Amino acid sequence: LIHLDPVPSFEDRHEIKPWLQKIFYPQGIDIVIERSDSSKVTFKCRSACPFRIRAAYSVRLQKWNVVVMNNIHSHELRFDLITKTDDYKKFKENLRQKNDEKAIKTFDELEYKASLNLPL
Amino acid sequence: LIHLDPVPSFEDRHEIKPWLQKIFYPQGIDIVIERSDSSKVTFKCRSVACPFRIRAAYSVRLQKWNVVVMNNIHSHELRFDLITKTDDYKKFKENLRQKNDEKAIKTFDELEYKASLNLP
DNA sequence: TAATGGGTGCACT
DNA sequence: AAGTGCACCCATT
Ligand SMILES: [Zn+2]
Ligand SMILES: [Zn+2]
Ligand SMILES: [Zn+2]
Repeated sequence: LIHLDPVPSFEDRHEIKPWLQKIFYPQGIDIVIERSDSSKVTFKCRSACPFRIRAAYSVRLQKWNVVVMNNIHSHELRFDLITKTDDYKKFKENLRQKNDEKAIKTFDELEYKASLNLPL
Repeated sequence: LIHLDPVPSFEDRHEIKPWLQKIFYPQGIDIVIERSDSSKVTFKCRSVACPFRIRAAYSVRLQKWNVVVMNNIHSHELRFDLITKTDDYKKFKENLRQKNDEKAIKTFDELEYKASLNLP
């Protein structure tokens, strides 16, 4: 159980996924929304994996809490196959639109390394 | 396996549910969409597991929709009175008024009237 | 958005 | 009767 800290001051819950993607895409993890509402978003691996990420707003702390549950995946983590999905390409395009040069560089290198079949 | 006839000339998957509601609501059957795509819609009983299934499929060859009822057996009682208290029925009823479906409105008015009087 | 658990309709894929 | 991503819900404390 991992309590992420610190967490950005999200203005919209829809800022959460892209932020988690930057973190987990490099790990070869491809997160999707299992459930969401105004005050929570729960993530799992894209399709029987027990890996979970629970984001929920805390009134007491006036912030979003993000907790990582159960790191043990029931599958292989392969970043190479991830770069082919549509969610990844949109994530990548989003990075550019937000002019996140640092992240953009990180993923260009990751993609290049992957194209060389180097361990990830 | 029961084929329904006659079937109106639907021009969109989304026109099918409202038609099916007019037919099955009076039978104490509350249909929901299990799944849909541009050429197929699968319906079942709202979850309140029941095997009952309705499948509407578009024949490209015949350029018409065919509707079939499967597993006509239910795992639950069929109560119209309970149905009338749901949000989807109320929305269904308002849709009839929107469409100026005078005859349908009359029909369901009587069904509700009899329902309120505990009349079977 | 009390905190925290889960249900399920349904269109996308 | 495609499987599942996602969000509109509800339940219990
Ligand atoms: Zn939003
Ligand atoms: Zn996983
Ligand atoms: Zn049923």
